[PDB]
Amino acid sequence: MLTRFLGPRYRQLARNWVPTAQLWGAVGAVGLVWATDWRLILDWVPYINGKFK
Amino acid sequence: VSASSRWLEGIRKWYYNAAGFNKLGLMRDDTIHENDDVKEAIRRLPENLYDDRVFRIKRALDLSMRQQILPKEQWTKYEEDKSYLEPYLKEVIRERKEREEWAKK
Amino acid sequence: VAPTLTARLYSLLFRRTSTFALTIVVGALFFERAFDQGADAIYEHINEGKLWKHIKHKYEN
Amino acid sequence: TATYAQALQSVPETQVSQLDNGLRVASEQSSQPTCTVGVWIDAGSRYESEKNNGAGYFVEHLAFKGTKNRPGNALEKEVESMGAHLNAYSTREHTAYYIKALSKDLPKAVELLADIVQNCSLEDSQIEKERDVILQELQENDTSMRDVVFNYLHATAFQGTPLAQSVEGPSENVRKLSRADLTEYLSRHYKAPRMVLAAAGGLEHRQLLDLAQKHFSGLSGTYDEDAVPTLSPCRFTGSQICHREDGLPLAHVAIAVEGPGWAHPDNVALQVANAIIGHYDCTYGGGAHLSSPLASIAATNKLCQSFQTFNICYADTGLLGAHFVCDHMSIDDMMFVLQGQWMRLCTSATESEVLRGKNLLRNALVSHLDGTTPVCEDIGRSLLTYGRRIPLAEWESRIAEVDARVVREVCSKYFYDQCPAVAGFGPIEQLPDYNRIRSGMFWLRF
Amino acid sequence: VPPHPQDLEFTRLPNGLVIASLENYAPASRIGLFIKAGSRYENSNNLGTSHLLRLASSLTTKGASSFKITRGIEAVGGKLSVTSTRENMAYTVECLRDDVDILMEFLLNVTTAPEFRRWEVAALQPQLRIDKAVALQNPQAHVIENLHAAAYRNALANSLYCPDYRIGKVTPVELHDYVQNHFTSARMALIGLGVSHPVLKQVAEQFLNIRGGLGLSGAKAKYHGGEIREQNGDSLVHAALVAESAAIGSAEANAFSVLQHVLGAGPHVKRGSNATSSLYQAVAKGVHQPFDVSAFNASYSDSGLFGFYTISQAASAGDVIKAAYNQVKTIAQGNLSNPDVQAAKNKLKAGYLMSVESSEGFLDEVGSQALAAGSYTPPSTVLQQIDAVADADVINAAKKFVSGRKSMAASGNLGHTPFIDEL
Repeated sequence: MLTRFLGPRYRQLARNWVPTAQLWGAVGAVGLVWATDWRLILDWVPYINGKFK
Repeated sequence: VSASSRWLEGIRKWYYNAAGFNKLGLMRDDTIHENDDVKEAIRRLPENLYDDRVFRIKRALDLSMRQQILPKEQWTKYEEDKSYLEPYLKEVIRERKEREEWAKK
Repeated sequence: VAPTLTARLYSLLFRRTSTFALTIVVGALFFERAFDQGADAIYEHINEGKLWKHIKHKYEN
Repeated sequence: TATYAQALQSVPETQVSQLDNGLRVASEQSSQPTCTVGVWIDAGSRYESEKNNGAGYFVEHLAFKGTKNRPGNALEKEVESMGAHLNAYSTREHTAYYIKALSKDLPKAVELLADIVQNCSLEDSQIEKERDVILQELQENDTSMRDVVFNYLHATAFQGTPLAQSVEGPSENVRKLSRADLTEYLSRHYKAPRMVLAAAGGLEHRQLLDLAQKHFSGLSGTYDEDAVPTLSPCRFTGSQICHREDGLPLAHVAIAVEGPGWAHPDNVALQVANAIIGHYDCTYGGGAHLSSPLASIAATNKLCQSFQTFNICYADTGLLGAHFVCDHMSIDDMMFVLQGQWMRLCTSATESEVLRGKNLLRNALVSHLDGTTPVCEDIGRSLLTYGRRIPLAEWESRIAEVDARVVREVCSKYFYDQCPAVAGFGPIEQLPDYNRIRSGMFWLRF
Repeated sequence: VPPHPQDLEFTRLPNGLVIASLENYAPASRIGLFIKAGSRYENSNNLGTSHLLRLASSLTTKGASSFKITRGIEAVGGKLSVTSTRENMAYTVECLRDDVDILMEFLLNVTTAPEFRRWEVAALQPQLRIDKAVALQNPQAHVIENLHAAAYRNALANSLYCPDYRIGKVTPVELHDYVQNHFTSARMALIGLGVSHPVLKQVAEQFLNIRGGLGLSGAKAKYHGGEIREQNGDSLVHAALVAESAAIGSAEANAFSVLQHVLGAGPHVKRGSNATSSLYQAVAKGVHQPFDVSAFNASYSDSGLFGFYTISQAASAGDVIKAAYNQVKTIAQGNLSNPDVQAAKNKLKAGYLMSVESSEGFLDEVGSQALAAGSYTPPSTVLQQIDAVADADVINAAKKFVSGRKSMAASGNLGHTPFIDEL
């Protein structure tokens, strides 16, 4: 019965909020990465190679 | 019309009797769960029905409290069971659904 | 290259709260490293008593 | 049957013609037996000093009280006897004097306008009677909470600029302005290249021209040269003026960001967004079902008595925002909802509502241009601000081009994270603090 | 180079309905359904019914829910407004050409298929009190409502606003009854602007064939006379002095209209002395300071009220009223010029032509004419009718005012306001 949110306006709504939902996810990611010191993900970043090898 | 319809009708009558709201003088519509659509339909009821509905609920809550039940002759009989709320509820839903269609475009 | 400078920072990154956050988080990452090494080296210079001595004892393992 | 689009093309092109003066003479001929003639002048109060302020408002009062060819009350007698109507107005940027009369009477109407706009008799006894009249008007205007708040909003938004001034001036100026002051202001501003003779109705453009040469020849020709300044830009500030007065029963609040001036193409998208927010008043039928969410939430929850969005235009700046009237305990909710709508539009404006905005705007445009009077005014004002007359078909084209993306881009530019000018009057204890109004100008979701 | 115009097309259907349309090649369209259903058709048992009705134009109809009416009309940026007088109710609807069809439909639904649902009508009652409070902040509205209550014993006596005691008491059945018996073919007129005659005529033949209500223009207003006085303390006294004049459409009505301009209606100059206004100069001469005066002229289907209206400080009321009354007396005794009547004729003609300059003014004039006369009278002939008014006709109208039984309403601190007895 979630057919209430299915139409052109809602489709326009979703798009208007995508760059924002996408940028919020970049915030969440880097934020998770930097806070746990994600070895796997971090080692690829040019500077911040404070784990030598 | 025939054998089959009466059989579905008697199954419905059977559930009704088993459901047991009748035993507390309640009508089916007195047992409906109150969401917004319903809260509005109650609001839209005319004076008489509204008053009758409160007395029924009160009569039942009272019975339900002392865990008693009405004498058999005062149970509400199936299909003498006026669905007073239905037309109001239907229209309130119809109104909401139209709002909802407009909200999509 | 001065009036237009904080202007660009605002235009490209501070306007949206999206970027604003992304920038301080990207900004927290680099800063941590620069402040850590930068302050270690200041703690390093005013001393020279701890593991500068390491070169001796070890290596012979 | 013709279409809407086709009907826009049928509107007769406004005819523009220039005199050897600088006096532009423009007309839109229709078939009506009535008409409206007038003179629009690039004179307001944004042109005034400080000591001087109230000068034009003062001239407006004297304007219809006697000329050299028509003394004391003779003019009134002529206008009234032909059944005509003579009126006038003045804003911060424009002054107008117009006659609404029968079409045959066009010769006389232009002739009177000329006499009034040039050969004005600012007779000492009359200028002295007018000071008492104007002071009384100031006392009257004080009771209008709405007029007060818009003067406050101008005064705070445009702080040290000439635009912070009201049209009527401060009382000290009303009682001290001399005949010399008035004559000088007239000399400086009431000159040909800054005026436009406008007309609309049953007139042929040549008639208007003939009349313009006949009765206006004698201005700027042997004049102009040194002493003609331009207009300096007016810094918008962004602040707050709160006039607490618990004795009044409803609070008046007016909030606005800086808009761009008359010229800017983006006034169209702003007007569409404003239309989406719209207006409300306690006598509107349709409460809960109104399209505009502000209007709807205001009606059901009874958060106000009235509200109106606006987009005021001046040379290179303007005030864009809304004004509302409400009970002391509803100022906060009202602001929250107002601001909530601006941001929504800044970020998440949808297509359907934008078509409504465009549609409301097409109706407003055309509904307003109905009658010789609003059209004559439109011609005069346009030429002063646009240099052209912008035909309905072009306004349509500009409206048609607006889609949701434009709204959220154009609203963003003016509203998103900008400092408002706030003006409050009445029971305003609950008017939110400036920092909080400022923090409602951006959103942390976004 | 403007396009050569078009003539208005007019048609009476055999059921009495009138249809009038003009094709101005305008970007917008205007359709009005004019009905003889004003407050004069109310009676003692149902006062205020036409008020609530006027406020109920967007309640649900068969074919269109309230939500739809509101959203639907706003989606195309149009209007729906209802305007009432003691004689008519007019439902006007406005929008761009391309959208006439949907607006027409909502119009028909509001006027011919209202449902007046119990709960929606209950929710609307408080609006009468908000609506009435807003109108009543103009001192004029109380005055004119009491003027009418005082002058007539009947139908024209009714108010345009619901009596307080009825607010909350008007019923859905009373709205239904008011519509069924007044919103009928023989009491209706469909006027259009920016539409075509066939379309309006089709619409009228398909949807406006309703009949089974009452018949003519009244129970008949019985002019009675008398006075209503409302003590107030407003610093300013508002008073209206009037006598029975003539029904609209009659030649005598025009004489009264010319008299109105000889004496003085509104102003023509911003902040002017009002030199050509007989009443004004007459009061000014002996009264020094804040005041206003104007002739008043109301004309109805079977009656009329003519006289003057004054605004003045509480203590000058007597003087202002007496000066004004004496000024009319002066014209009734023959002291009226020829260039005066000429000036009045010019003021009246210029103003009428000005009144139909726009769509709103034109449409209302066509609609009212259709109801009152069942005709459409071109501006040329109206100008002609005005011209037929002689000086002696004006003198005679003045003389009718002076000797007719009076009616008066007044509000403010009435301590120096005279009683009719004393005029």
